[PDB]
Order: sequence, then structure tokens, then C-alpha cells
Amino acid sequence: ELYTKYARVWIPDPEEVWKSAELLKDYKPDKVLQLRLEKDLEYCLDPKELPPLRNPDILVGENDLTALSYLHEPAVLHNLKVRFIDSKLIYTYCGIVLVAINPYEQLPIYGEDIINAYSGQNMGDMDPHIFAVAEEAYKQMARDERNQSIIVSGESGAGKTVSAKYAMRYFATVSGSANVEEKVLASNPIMESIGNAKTTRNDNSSRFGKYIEIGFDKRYRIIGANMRTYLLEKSRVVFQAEEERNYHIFYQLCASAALPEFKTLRLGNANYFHYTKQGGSPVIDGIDDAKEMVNTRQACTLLGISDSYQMGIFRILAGILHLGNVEFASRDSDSCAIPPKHDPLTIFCDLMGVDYEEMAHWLCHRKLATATETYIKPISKLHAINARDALAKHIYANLFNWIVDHVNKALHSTVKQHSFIGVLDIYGFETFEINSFEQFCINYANEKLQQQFNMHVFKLEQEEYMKEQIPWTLIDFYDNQPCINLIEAKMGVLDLLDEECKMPKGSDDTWAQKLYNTHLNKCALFEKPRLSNKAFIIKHFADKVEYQCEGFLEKNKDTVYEEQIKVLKSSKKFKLLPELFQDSKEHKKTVGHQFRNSLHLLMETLNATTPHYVRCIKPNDFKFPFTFDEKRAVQQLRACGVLETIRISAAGFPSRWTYQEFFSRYRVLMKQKDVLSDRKQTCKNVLEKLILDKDKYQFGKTKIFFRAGQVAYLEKIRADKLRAACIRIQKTIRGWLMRKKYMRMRR
Amino acid sequence: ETTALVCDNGSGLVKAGFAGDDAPRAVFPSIVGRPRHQGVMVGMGQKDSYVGDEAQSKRGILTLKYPIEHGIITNWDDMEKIWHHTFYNELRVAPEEHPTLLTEAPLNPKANREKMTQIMFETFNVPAMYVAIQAVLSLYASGRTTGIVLDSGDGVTHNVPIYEGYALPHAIMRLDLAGRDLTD
Ligand SMILES: Nc1ncnc2c1ncn2[C@@H]1O[C@H](COP(=O)(O)OP(=O)(O)NP(=O)(O)O)[C@@H](O)[C@H]1O
Ligand SMILES: Nc1ncnc2c1ncn2[C@@H]1O[C@H](COP(=O)(O)OP(=O)(O)O)[C@@H](O)[C@H]1O
Ligand SMILES: [Mg+2]
Ligand SMILES: [Mg+2]
Ligand SMILES: [Mg+2]
Repeated sequence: ELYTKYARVWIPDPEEVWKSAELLKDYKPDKVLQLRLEKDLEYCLDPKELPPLRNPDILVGENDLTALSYLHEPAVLHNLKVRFIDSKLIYTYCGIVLVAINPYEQLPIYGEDIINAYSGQNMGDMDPHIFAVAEEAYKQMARDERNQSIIVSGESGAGKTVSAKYAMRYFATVSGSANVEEKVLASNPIMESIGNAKTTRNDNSSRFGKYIEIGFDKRYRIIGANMRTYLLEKSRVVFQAEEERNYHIFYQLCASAALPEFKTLRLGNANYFHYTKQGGSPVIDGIDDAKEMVNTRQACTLLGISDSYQMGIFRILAGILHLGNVEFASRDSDSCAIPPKHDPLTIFCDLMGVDYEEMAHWLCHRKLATATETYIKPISKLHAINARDALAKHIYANLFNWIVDHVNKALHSTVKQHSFIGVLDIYGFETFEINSFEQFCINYANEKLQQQFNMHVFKLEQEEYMKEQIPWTLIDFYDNQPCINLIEAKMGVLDLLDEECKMPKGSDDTWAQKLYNTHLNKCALFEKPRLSNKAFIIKHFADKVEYQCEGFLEKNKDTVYEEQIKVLKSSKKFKLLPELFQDSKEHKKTVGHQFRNSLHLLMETLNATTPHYVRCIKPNDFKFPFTFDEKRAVQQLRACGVLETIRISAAGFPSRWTYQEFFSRYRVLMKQKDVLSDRKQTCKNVLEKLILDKDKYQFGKTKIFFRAGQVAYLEKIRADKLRAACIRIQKTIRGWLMRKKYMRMRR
Repeated sequence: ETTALVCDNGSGLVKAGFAGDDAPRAVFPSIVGRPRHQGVMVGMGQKDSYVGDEAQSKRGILTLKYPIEHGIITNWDDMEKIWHHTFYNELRVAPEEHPTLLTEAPLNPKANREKMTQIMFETFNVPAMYVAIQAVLSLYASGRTTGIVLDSGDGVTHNVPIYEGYALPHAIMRLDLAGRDLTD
């Protein structure tokens, strides 16, 4: 079998996810392996698994992880670890995907000489680099007018922004120049301020998907850029878990409060306001939010938001903060009122230019109109609080869309866009010790993107199989559609959640009970956690994730009362507040439904386009330059779906050889009888002797296709033959030389 | 996409609309008038019968009939006229495209439900429908899973106790007092 003496295997280890071991006695079918480690060990072979075999060293370090014959977690982690630590290469293909590892260090590779070296070169020609993706997108756009996308995924801090920056720098250099890249880089401070938040694992996490469209003219000169956004995490504006913050802008604003300009806002310290206070952790270590405010305002100026509009924005945000302090006294089970002369509401009305008496009335009552007849009726303290928080979320989302539209006004250019290349910065799959509605939406968006990826890769495989005239049937599609239908179908988790929001006396216990009713035993992907009746498990593409129900109903509710909008629309103190709304069923939509719609807009934008994928990984938490941590990276390779992409490629024909290079490699196996001057027929004759099963390889037109094991098996038998020949020859040489010394001994 | 129609036949007012909007956009009395005087002027566009607000506007010259008395539909052709008027004129929606949800008082004859369903499937060709108890819907409307609902329209009054979503059908009381006989 493959497990012979002097084989090598990966064995699991607590402190680095896998470690190498040499098989010290060959294995036979049973329960024992004698292993030797770089010392001496015995390892129980136990159900069943044999330990993962190790690739022959010729394969280790190659530019494409799918060139490996054994494809599995430790071989991938080893090839990335050696290339990064030893070579200090940071880019590696996986199939179509480019894997990019954050070095936390500057590098020379982005010089314009290398930009020129990549230009016009196909991916085969040159070692992988982000420019090799940009150039591919550029030439795909040139061949066929179809727009192109570049898609960048990973945990925040993996370097997605710098990857996009160099990607567009490539376009700027190859097209020549129109000063887009400066404006786009100058926009990042405000989008990071309004759109990023501290999270339990990570500072400056981005809670939205940002899509930059670089537009080209008929010459493929850079015209200008357009910016869209999707999947904003609205629910964070009003609620945070422990050790989380609100969006940075709120804390930059609060810390500024001592400044002369912001005096009129009557801002307090960041733990005074209810929306900032909840998270527990007002201060990020190593950031001065008061200083960050200056960079934010500077970038507003550079993008030409007038200081009138800037003071409008900070007015609106202080409005949201003061609004969050408004506190309702329940005068009945079905009625509430705002205590008289309420200072939070007095300051909110002063800031926003509205009649105190109208906000005080409409916050506590809601209005219904039959076509002839209208009734004003009170609402409980719970509905009043839910409606105040839905108003704060609706104001924030409209301010965000407004700042994005005023950035777009600065980035657009008047030339008609012939076609565009677009770059999508999006968060990757996410798992924490506690998982919640935010993580549920993020993992559903990632299930959608991973489906569209798998189906693009399947299309490209069917094309390559046509190109080599191999039957299509050999490749099977791997479809995560059952998990999408689990999450988003009617009677899905989101559907039952939107039902339980309107249901009377809905609660997280009865929602969970409806979940267990519908899907506890009907779906393999939904499971109940053994010890709890308040949580549920979904088997996602990457991993099983356990979600707690306990938050979702509060986070899912949006309903905004028209009268409360019309109060703000009536404001005349300042012009931004009526401008935000200027724009009915949407006011009834839950956060989950707005999310599913923004995700369908995103999938429409992407399906129109031809994607190219980049995955970013963050090799260590502490930002040490060129250090690597196996237990961090295995987590991020799992979350980026690189490991499942490799698993899906390991079934099929992952290893592909040109007949020329195959023959060059394995002449040693061929007997001089059977070497023809046609290489291809020699190879077809020989491989059927060397490998018994025709299933294990396919003869393409120009390339030989192997299943995973076979190329390493041929390398093993080659090396063992060459060992036998070497030993036999060298014993002959040594024998002659001792015979010569014997001839001396006679002489 | 497709949104159910919701219709409550009552006595007196019809009120109807689309599911998931908050108040009915058709409301009108369930009344049918037929003219009783000799028509004199030739060429007037004079009409065989009037429904709803038409029969309120012209009521000086009409005999007004209620097709529903004490929640029982006594006259079926006029009830078909009232539904035809509701779907085509008031909502301007073709009923083949929408499930319909219909409301009834408890403890009234079964023939009323059999005929309501035979009519909605055979003449209107409504793809799907349901018949709901009037009192049960007032709990959905008031945000509760528990309570004794007291309901009075025109015609029938009834009490229905409900506790955590279970009805108690032996305790349902029904009374014919309400609303029209106050006017008489
Ligand atoms: N290819 C690279 N070369 C050099 N430094 C890099 C590279 N990629 C990332 N970095 C460093 O990684 C850090 C963060 O990178 P950046 O692109 O700014 O990510 P980011 O701002 O955190 N966006 P996000 O990951 O969504 O939070 C900086 O110190 C960068 O210098
Ligand atoms: N404001 C009111 N005060 C007293 N009686 C009313 C009022 N409005 C309607 N009614 C009476 O109640 C009855 C209508 O109630 P309604 O709920 O529309 O009946 P149904 O439930 O059969 O549709 C009529 O008899 C009408 O005269
Ligand atoms: Mg950064
Ligand atoms: Mg970022
Ligand atoms: Mg009624």
C-alpha cells in the first residue's frame, strides 16, 4: 500500500494544527502505527481514518495549490506556510481564486516595472500577483464588452482595502491618466467612519458591502468611478452586544463635543447616551476618536461636502443620540406618555427644529385612516420604544445613503461610461462564541456568494472539459441550494421570524418552538443543540454554527410611523433633514426583508457580471511582520471557503499534465522498447501499465488529467526505482575502487 | 406578488381590502335597491338594481333590502351581486388571481358556509379560500392570545372565550339582539 517504510504522514497536534511524522514501520491491515518525528512516538490508528499522507517534495511550494497531488488541510497549510515564511511570497492561486496573505510589511513588488511586466500576460505566464488578476479582468473586458468584477473576501484587517487600492492603481497605470484613485482613497475615511464598528474580535470591522465601479470609455481610458453600498447592518445603531461599539462616527462626535463648533449640540461623554452606552466599552485602545474626527472632516472637505452640510450631518447624529435618551412612562398596560418638560426631547426638538408638542404627541400615539374616517389611538411603552428605535435606524440609513450620494457626485464624470470593472469589498463567513441576527445575515449573504462562486467554477470546468473533449459527466456539481432554501424559502427561518414579529405575544421561545416544529426532523442541515431549547444550529458550507434566538425579535422589528416622518419633513430649522427623506410599504418591512432585498440587488449586480475572486487571510492576530500562525490561518482558510473549494476540487480531476512535461518527467519509467517518437501514444500505452484503473485518469486532447492520488503514486514509484538504480550503480563503483586498491595490494 | 383578499360580510357595512394593509379600502353598506316607481323619461339609462352607495344615494325611489339577516344570508342572488360589486367595482381586482378570506359569526347554519364556498369556487373561480370566525379575529386585532371577546355588529351578538389560543366551544354564547333591532 502507500503506507510503506519511509513514508510520511501528517498527524494532528494541539499546538500547531498538524505536524509531520515519518512512518517508522510499514503498515498492514492493523491497529498500530510506529511513527518518527522531526523524536519517537507510537500513534493509535482508530475509528476510520488513515493519517493524511504527505505530498512528494517536488510538489511542495508550487504556485498553484491545485498542483498538489494530495489535497487536504495540512498540505495546503504547509504550502502557504513555506511560501510565506521562506519565500516571502504573499500570493498563491487556488484554482481560479487568488489567496493573499497580509504581510504587515511593505514590499517592493508593486513597482511600475512589474506592472508593465504583467501587462498583456496571461495567468499561466507569470507568478501570481494581484496585478495578474487585474490584468485578467482588463483583458476579459477588452475581448468582450461584458463588464468584469473583482471580489475580495475575508475577515476585516486581512488587507482588502490595500488589495483594491493596488488593483485600481494597476488600471490607472495601464490606461494612463483623471485622478480617480486619489479621490477614491480620500473617500475611505468617511466610509470607514460611518460604516465601521468595533466588534468583539476586531476593531474597524466593516458592516456593509462596498462596490466601486471603475468606468471606462471606448478607448479604455479611466473615465471615473461610481460607488454603491449594500447589506448595511442597520440594527447596530440601536443595540450592541457586550464589548461592542456603535458605528465609529458616534464616538468621534461625542469626543469632539468640547470643541467650539459642537457646543450647540449639548453632547455628553459617550456613556451618557443610551445607544453608545450599552456596549460596555467606550474607548478603543490605540485610537484617538477626537483625532479621527479631524481626518473625517478633512476627507469631507476634500470630497467637497460644504461645512454647512458637515454641521448638518453632525446635527442629525446628535439628534439620533438625544432621541435615544427619550424615556416613556407607561400610564397603562396599553398607554404611555413622555414625562413633562423632558430634557432629551426638548434638546432633540431644539436641534431638529420641530414643535415639541408634535413630537411629544406622535411619539406616543399612532394614526390609522379608513378612506372616510381617521382614528388616533395610544400605543404601549414597548411599541413606543420599538418605534423610536425604528425612527433612529431610518434616519441613520437615510443619512448614510445621502453621504454616499454626495460622494458619488464627487466621483462621477460626465463622459458616458462604455463599460466598467467593479471591485466588491465584502465580509467573510463569521463565527463567534455568541452568534446573533447580524452573524445570521452575514452567513446568509456568504451562502449566496458561495453558491454563485461554485456555479461559476462549475461553468468554467464544463468549458475546459469541452476544450479537451472529455465527457462532462465525470464532474459533479456541489450545491448549497438546500441551505439557502432552509434560510430563505417560505416557512424558512427568516419567514417564520417575520411571521413571529407580527404575531401577537410573539417571543423568542415561541419562535424557537416554531423552528423546532417545522425543521427539527425534516432537514439534515438544521439541528437543535443538545442541552438548550433557545438555540438552533445550521450546517453552513464552512462549518456548523449555533445561533441564539434570544436577540432576534428585537433586532428584526422595523416599523416607522408616517406621522413621525412628516414631523421631521416639516422641519425648517435646517435644510438637510427634509432633504434626506425626499425619496410606503417599505416602512412596514422588517430588517430581515430589507436585507434579503439588498442581497437580491447585489446578486443581480454580480450575476450580470463575470467575477474574479480574491481571498484575503490574516496570518496572526498581533500584526507581527511575516509571522504565521497555523491555528489562526486554518480558521481563516475555513471561513474563506478555500478549504471547501479544495475539497470540491479534490473530487474530480484536480491534477493536469501536458503530455510533453509528463513524458519529460517519467522517461525513467519507460523502457526504451516502448518510447515512440509520438509522445502521446507512448503515454497512453504506459499509464495503463503503471496505473490499473482507466477511471483514475483521462486522456485529454493536449493534457493528461489525473485524480488526486495518482501523480504522487507515480512520483513514489519513480523515486524508488531511481533509488534502486543509484544503489546498484554505486555499489558497482565502490566495488571497482576496492578492486583497484586490491590491485595495488598485489602491486 | 399575490395578496389575499380579506372580506367581512357583516350585516350593514361590507368592508373589504387586501391582506397586510391596515384598513379596508372598500367600505359600503350591504344593501340592494330596486326601483319601485313607474319610470317616465325615455332614454335615461335606468338600471335594474343598485348596490351599496348607489342605493344609498337614490334611496328615495328604491325599496332597500338587506341580503343578510342575523348573519344568515337569506337571499343569494343579491349576495352574489354584492360580491360581484365588491371585487369588480370596489377593489377592481380579478378574483381568479387572489386567495379570498371570508368571515362569519359562530353557531350559524352550515348551509351558509357550503353555499359561500360553492359560490366562491364555481362562479368567481377564486383559487383558494377560507372561512374565519368573527370573534377570533378581534384577538388578532387586539394583540392578545387570551380573553372573552364580546362582539356586536348589525344582527348577531356573540361571546367567545379564548385562552392561550384554544377556543372553548361549549361556552360560546350567541344573541340576536344587536344593532338592527335597536333601530326598529
Ligand atoms: N499586500 C499588502 N502589502 C502590504 N501591507 C499590506 C498588504 N495587505 C495588507 N497590508 C497591511 O494590512 C493592514 C490593513 O490593511 P487594509 O487594506 O488597510 O485593511 P483594512 O483597512 O482593515 N480593511 P478591512 O480588512 O475590511 O478592515 C495595513 O497595515 C496594511 O499595510
Ligand atoms: N358610532 C356608532 N354608534 C352606534 N352605533 C353604530 C355606530 N356605528 C355603527 N353603528 C351600528 O352598528 C351596526 C354596524 O356595525 P358593523 O360592525 O358595521 O356590523 P357588521 O359587523 O355586521 O359589519 C349598525 O347597526 C350601525 O347602525
Ligand atoms: Mg486598515
Ligand atoms: Mg475594511
Ligand atoms: Mg362584524
